[PDB]
Amino acid sequence: QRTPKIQVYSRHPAENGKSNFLNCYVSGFHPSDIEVDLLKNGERIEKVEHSDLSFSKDWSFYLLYYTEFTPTEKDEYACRVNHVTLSQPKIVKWDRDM
Amino acid sequence: LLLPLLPPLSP
Amino acid sequence: GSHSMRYFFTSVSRPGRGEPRFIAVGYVDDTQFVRFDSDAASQRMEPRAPWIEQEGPEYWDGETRKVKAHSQTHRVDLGTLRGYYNQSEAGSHTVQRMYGCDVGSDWRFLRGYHQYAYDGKDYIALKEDLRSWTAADMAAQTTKHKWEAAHVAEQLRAYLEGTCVEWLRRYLENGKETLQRTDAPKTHMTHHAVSDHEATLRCWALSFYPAEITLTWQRDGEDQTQDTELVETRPAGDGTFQKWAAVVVPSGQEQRYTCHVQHEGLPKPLTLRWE
Repeated sequence: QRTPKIQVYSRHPAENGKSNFLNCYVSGFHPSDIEVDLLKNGERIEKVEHSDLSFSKDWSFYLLYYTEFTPTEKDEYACRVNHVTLSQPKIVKWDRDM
Repeated sequence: LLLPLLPPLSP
Repeated sequence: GSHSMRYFFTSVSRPGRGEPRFIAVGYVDDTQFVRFDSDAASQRMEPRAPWIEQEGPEYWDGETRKVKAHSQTHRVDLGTLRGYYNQSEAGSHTVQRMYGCDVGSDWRFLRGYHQYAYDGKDYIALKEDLRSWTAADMAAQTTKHKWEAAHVAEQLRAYLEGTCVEWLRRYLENGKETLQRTDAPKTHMTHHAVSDHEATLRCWALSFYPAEITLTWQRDGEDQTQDTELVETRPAGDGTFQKWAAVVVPSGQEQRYTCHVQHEGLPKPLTLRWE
């Protein structure tokens, strides 16, 4: 019944060549079944972990999906989400300034 | 520490 | 300040095969410290903060036994609720439960609570007096009646005012180096031209704990609420939180605008200004 909200961001301010963590924070959704992938240059990243499912006072769920990565000038990243409330995957490109 | 017992809606 | 211990439970039925997926997480304030996931291999309550590993094997055995008992209660409740709402066996449904207790700054019981939801909607909740129930709908009137007759609130209140706060105080002490440390936000402003005549000022709050924070923009010392883009507070992934607030301003007028940061780790709010 409720669509996921997405924020895609780095744990630390991004500097090319310095290891970091790429985060996709998905929240406000219901029910809990959800598919979240992190993409590098359009391709799914394999070693992605997530937080343990919890929820907010309106009962909507939130999860953090995350992976280690070393940003570079040319590489692009994104977060891809599928949920029953979405007709096809929602994809948000990572912007180092947000 | 969890609640020792969690009653169901209806036993 | 006050502190809370809270447990969050989600169980989701699996109509095609098998029993519900059950996930339990425990928090002290904004710190997760235990979890149980019925899909994991261990079938144990597991630690997620270093200070809970100070507890010996008796704790993990006892919490595993109780958390499995909690899972079975949620499983049977999904069956009860399917009946109360006249729903078929073919659909997947969800129960969510949150209960916990707070201590005040005086380290005494402050409040306790126990809320329950079905399919993402309020179902029943314990009232502030810890002696009565609020039902959201007519199905929950049945539960209110049955839990009244079975004096469910009385055992719950005994835990909330007793064991719950005793173990919260235990955890706060054992984990004091983190649980009772405030991490004030590390704050900075960035400037991004969007044209020759306009720029975005973004006010950043990073690495803070707990998660409660207020970020606001002012122009000439009065609020600039309407024009602010404010993202929801988000986890860094290392146990701290992040937030930012941005405004678009005419180039050359940046000095009129101030960012104001309120956080319990700050003795006084911070004020940031682009020179």
